[PDB]
Amino acid sequence: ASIAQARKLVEQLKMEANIDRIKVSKAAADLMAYCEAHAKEDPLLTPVPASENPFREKKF
Amino acid sequence: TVSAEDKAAAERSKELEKKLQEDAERDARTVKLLLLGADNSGKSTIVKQMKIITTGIIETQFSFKDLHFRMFDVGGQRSERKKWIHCFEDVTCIIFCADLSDYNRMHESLHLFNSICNHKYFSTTSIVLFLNKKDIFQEKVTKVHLSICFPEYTGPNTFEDAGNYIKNQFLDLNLKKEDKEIYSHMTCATDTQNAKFIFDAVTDIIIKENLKDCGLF
Amino acid sequence: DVQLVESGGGLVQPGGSRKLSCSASGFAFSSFGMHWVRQAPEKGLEWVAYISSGSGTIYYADTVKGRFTISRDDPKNTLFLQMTSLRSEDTAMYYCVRSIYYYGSSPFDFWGQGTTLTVSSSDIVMTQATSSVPVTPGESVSISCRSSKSLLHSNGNTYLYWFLQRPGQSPQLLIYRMSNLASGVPDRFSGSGSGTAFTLTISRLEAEDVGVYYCMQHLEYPLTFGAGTKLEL
Amino acid sequence: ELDQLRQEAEQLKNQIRDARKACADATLSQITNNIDPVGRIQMRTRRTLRGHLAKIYAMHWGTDSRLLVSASQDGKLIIWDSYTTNKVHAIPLRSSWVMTCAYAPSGNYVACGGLDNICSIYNLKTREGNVRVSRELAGHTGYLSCCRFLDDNQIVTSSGDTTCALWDIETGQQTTTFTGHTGDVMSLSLAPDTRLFVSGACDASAKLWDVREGMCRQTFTGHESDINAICFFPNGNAFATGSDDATCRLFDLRADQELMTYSHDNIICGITSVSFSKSGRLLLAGYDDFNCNVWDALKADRAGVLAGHDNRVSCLGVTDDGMAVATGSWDSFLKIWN
Amino acid sequence: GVIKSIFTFVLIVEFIIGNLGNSFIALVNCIDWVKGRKISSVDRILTALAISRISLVWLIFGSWCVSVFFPALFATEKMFRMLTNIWTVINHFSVWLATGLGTFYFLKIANFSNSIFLYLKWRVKKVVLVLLLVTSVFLFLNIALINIHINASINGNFTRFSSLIVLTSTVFIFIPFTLSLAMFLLLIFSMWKHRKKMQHTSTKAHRGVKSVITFFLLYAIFSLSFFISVWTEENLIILSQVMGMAYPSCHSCVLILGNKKLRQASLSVLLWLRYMFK
Ligand SMILES: O=C(O)c1ccccc1Nc1cccc(C(F)(F)F)c1
Ligand SMILES: O=C(O)c1ccccc1Nc1cccc(C(F)(F)F)c1
Repeated sequence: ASIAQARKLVEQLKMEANIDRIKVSKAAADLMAYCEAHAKEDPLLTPVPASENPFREKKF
Repeated sequence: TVSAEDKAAAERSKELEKKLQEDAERDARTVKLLLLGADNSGKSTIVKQMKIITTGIIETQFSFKDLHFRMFDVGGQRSERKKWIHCFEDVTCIIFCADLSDYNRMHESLHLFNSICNHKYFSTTSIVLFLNKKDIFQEKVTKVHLSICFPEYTGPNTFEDAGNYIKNQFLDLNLKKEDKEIYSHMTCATDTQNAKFIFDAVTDIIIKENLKDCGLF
Repeated sequence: DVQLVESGGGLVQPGGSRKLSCSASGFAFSSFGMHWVRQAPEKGLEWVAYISSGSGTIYYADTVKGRFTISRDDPKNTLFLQMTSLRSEDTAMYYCVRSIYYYGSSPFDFWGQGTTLTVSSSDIVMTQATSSVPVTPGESVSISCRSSKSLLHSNGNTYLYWFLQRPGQSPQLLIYRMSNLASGVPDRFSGSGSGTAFTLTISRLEAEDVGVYYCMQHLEYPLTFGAGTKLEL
Repeated sequence: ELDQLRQEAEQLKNQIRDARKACADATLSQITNNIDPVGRIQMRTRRTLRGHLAKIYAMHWGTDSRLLVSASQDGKLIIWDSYTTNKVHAIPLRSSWVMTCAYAPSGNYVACGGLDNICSIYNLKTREGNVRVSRELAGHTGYLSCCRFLDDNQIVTSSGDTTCALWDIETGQQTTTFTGHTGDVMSLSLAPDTRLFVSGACDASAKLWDVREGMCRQTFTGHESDINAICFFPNGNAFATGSDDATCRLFDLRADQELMTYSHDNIICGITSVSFSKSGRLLLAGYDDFNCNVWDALKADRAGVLAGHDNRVSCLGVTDDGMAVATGSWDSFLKIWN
Repeated sequence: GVIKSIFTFVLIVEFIIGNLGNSFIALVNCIDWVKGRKISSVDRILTALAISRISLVWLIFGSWCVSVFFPALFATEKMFRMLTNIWTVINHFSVWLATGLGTFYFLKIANFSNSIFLYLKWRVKKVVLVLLLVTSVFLFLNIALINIHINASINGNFTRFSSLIVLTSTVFIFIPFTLSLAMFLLLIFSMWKHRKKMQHTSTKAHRGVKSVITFFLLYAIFSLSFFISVWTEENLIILSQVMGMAYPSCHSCVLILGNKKLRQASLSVLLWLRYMFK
C-alpha cells in the first residue's frame, strides 16, 4: 500500500494549517490602499496624455 | 523622421520577415496528419514505407508524388489529454486506424473514435478510418459471430455484410455530418496502398477547404 | 572567434583599379552589415562606404561616390571594395568594420586588421580640439567632442560612438550611443554629455588606455569621425 | 489502523476550513462598496505585430517594457520591438510544439518549452551575433506549461508531470523539485521579490511554493476545474487564477482564502490568460470567447472589452510600467493595446 | 421597327436587373463592414466588381437617356469622346476585375502540381494586382486606339464612322473573356479529374457550374453575333448599348449564384419579402 504517502500528505496539511492568518478585512483594506496609492501611476486605469503615450497612433 | 539606425532595424525586420515567409512556403507544401487508434490496431505500420523522425508524439514522415505528410502519432490513451489536443488543431485530417478483427476491444476503439470525431477542437477535421487486419477479419467473420460484441449483430454474418456493418458503426458517430467527412479503407497490413488513400483523402480535403475559402460552398 | 582579415592592399598607380577583400570568420556574416573606414597615414578615421545586410541598402562617402563599389558574397562570407581611378588622396589603411543594427545592438563593435593601400604621388562636423593630452597612470582624464548638429534624435537616442585606437592596433569600440559601455570594455570608461557636447571620462588610466580616442556620429550618413584625442605618457 | 492516519488528514482539513471561515469577518465586495468605479476602459489596438504563421501560445514583456518575446506553433520564437513593430530576433525552435516562453529580467536570455519536455534557454547577447540555445534543461517527464526567470542563472519551470522545478542554468540540474500537485501544472507566477512563486494545476488548486525552501507554504482550493493561468497582485500579498469554469478567483496569501470571484452569466468559455495592471486595480483576463475582459479588481465589475481577435486569446501580458497591454491569440497576431 | 421598340424594353430590363443584382451584392458585402462581420478576399473582389458595374450600368443608362430626352447635345464631339472614354476606362476595369476573380478562383480551387502554378498559388493575393497593372497597360493601349479612331472620324458627331470603335472595343473585351474561359476550362477540368479519382473513396453544385457554363456560352455566342453583324445602321447604337450593359448585369446574377453568402442573403431577402407580403 501507500500509507506512507498519506502520512506525508498529513504532514503537509499539519504544516499548512499552523500558519499566521490575518483577517480578511485587513487584507481587503491593504489591497484597497495599494490600489488607491498607485492609481496615478497606472497608465491603463487612468490614460495618460497622448504626448507621453509611446504607443500613440502614427500621424496620418 | 526615421534615424539611420531605425532604418537599418527596419531592413533587418523585413529580412527576418522574408526568411519566415520562405520557410512558410517550404512548409506550406507539407501536410500535417494526426494518427490515432488502439495500441495493436496497426498504428506503427499503417503506411508501411515510413521513416520515424519527447513523450509520445512519434512523428513519422512520408510522401506521395507532391506532398510531405508528417503523421504525429499520439501516445495511447492521450486522445483526450485536453492539453496536447489543442496543439494538433492545424492537422489537415486525422488518420484514425481501427481493427476489424478485435471484437472484444472493438467497443473501446469505437469509444475513442466518438471522442475524437465529436471533439470540440477536432470537429471539422476529416477522419480517415483505416479498418486494418481485414485478412484476419475474413476468417474471423466466418468463425466467430459478431453478435458476441454487438447488440444489433449482423444479419447474414458474412465477411462483406459484417465488414460494412462495422464500417457504418464507426461512421454513425459523425453527428456533424455536413461539417466533416470520414473515409474508410479496409487494409490488410500487407498492402502497399495506404499511402495512396491518405494522399487522395488529403487532396480532397484541401480542395474542399479551398472551395470553402473561395466561398463557392 | 570573431575575425575580419583584410587583403588586397598594396601599391597602385594614380589611375589604376584595385579590389580590397575582407574575409569574415566566426560570426553570421550574412546577418551583419559591413562598413569600410579608411585612416590616412597621419590623419583621423574617415567612413568610406557601407553595405547593409542582404545588400538591400548601400551608401558611399561623398569623396568616393561613383569611384568605389561595395559588394558582398554571403555564401563565401566575403566583402569586396572595388576602387577605380584611385587618386593620391586614397592612400590609407582600410578597415572592414562589422555592424548590426537592431534595438540594443552595438554597431561598429568589432573591427578588422586594416590593409594598407598606398598610391604613388550638409555633413555633421565633429570638432575634437584636444589632440594633446599628457597624462600618467593613476590619474583621470576627460576627452571632449562637439557636433555641429545635435545628435539627440526624437526617439531618445544620442548616436555618438567613442572608439579607441591603440598604437599598432585597430580601433575598438568603447562607448556606443553616448551612454552604453561596449562588451569587454573596462568599467572605468564612461560616456556622458548632451545636445552637441559629449565627454568620455576615464577614472583610473591603466597601461592599456594609451592611444587615440575618436568620436563619431551615427545620426545620419555620411559618418564623420573626430580629429582624435591622443593620450600618451 | 490505517484509517487512523487518514483521520488525522480529515481533522487537519476541518481545522483549516474552520480557520478560514473564522478569519472572514467581511467580504471584499462589501468593503469595496464605497469606492468610485473605474468606469469604462476603452482601449484601442495601438499596434498589431503580424509575424507569426500559427497559433501564438505564449509571450513575455521585457523589463524595458518595449521588447516582447512570443512563441508560436510554427516553430518560431520571435522577439519584437513593440514601439516600432520591428522583429529584433526570430529564433527557429528545434521542436515546433512550444507552449511557453519567458524573457529574462536582464534581457540577456530567453526561454521556451513545450511538448518536448525540455526548457531551451537561448542567449540573445552572443559575440557570434546569432541566437543559439545556451542550455537545454531536461528532466521533466511531461510537457512544460510555463516557465519564468528569476535571474540569468536560475529559472522556475512547471511541467505536466504534476511537479515544478527550480533549475540552475549553469549546472543544468534541478536545484529544487516542488511536488504535491495532483494534476498537471498549467501556469506559474513569480512574486515581485522572487522568493515565493504561486503555481496553478489541473487539480483545481493553487499552491504558494517557497523558492528557498521547496515546500508548499499554502494551498488554495476554490476553483471547480483546471487552473489555466495565474498572476500575482502587484503588491505581492495576493494573486488571481483563471480557470476553465469561466470564473476567475482572487486569493490572498496572508488570509489564505478566496477573497473574490469574477464571473458573468453571459461568459461560459474558459480563461486562457490573466494579468494585472501596474496598480492592480484592473485585472485583464483573456478568454476563449475571442475577447479579453478588463475586470475591476476591487469590485468584480467588468470595465471594458478588448475585442480585436479572430481566435482565442492564448496569452496576455502587461508592461512593467503599465503603459500598454499585449494580447496574443491563436489567429497568429499579437496586438498591443493602450 | 420591331427592334427599335423591343430594344428599349430590353435595355430597361437589363438596367433594372443590373441595378438589383449589383446593388444587392454591394449591400450584402458592405453591411458586414458596419456589423463587424468579416469579409474574405473573394468578398472584397466581388464588392469591387459590384461598385464598378453599378457605375458602368448607370453610365450606359445615362447614355441612352440623353439619347432620348435631349439627343441634341448627345451628338456632340465633346459628349461623344467623353462618354466613350469614360465608358472604356470603366468597362476595362469592370471586365478585368471579373478576370481577376477568375484567376483567384482558378489559383485557389485548382489542384495542379506544376511548379509555376504552385508559385502563383502561394502568391494568389498578389497576382490579382500585377494582373491589374498589366491590364492598366492594356487600358492605356485601348484608350490610345479608341481615341485615334475618334480623332480620325472627327477630322473626316461621329459621321457614321463608329464601326471601327465598336470593333476595337470588342477585342479588348474578348481578351479578358478568353483568359477567363481558359481559366474556367482548366478549373472544371481539374474538378472533373479529381472527382473521377474519387470513384468510391450534391446536384446543386453541378447545376451551379452548369449555370456558369450556360452563361459563358450564351454571352460568347451573343458577342460573336454582334461583332460579325457590326463588321458586316441607324438602330446599331441601341443594340450596342444593350450588349455593353448585358455583361455587367448578367454576370452579377451568376456571381450571386456563386458565393454562398450572397445566395443565402438573397434567399433571406426573399423570405423577408414573403413575410412582409403576408
Ligand atoms: O458609340 C457607342 O455605340 C457607345 C459605345 C459604348 C458605350 C456607349 C455608347 N453610346 C454612345 C456614346 C456616344 C455617342 C454615341 C453615338 F455616336 F452613337 F450617338 C453612342
Ligand atoms: O465566372 C468566372 O469568372 C470564372 C472564371 C474562371 C474560373 C471560375 C469562375 N467562376 C466560378 C463561378 C461559380 C462557380 C465556379 C466553379 F464552381 F465552377 F468553380 C466558378
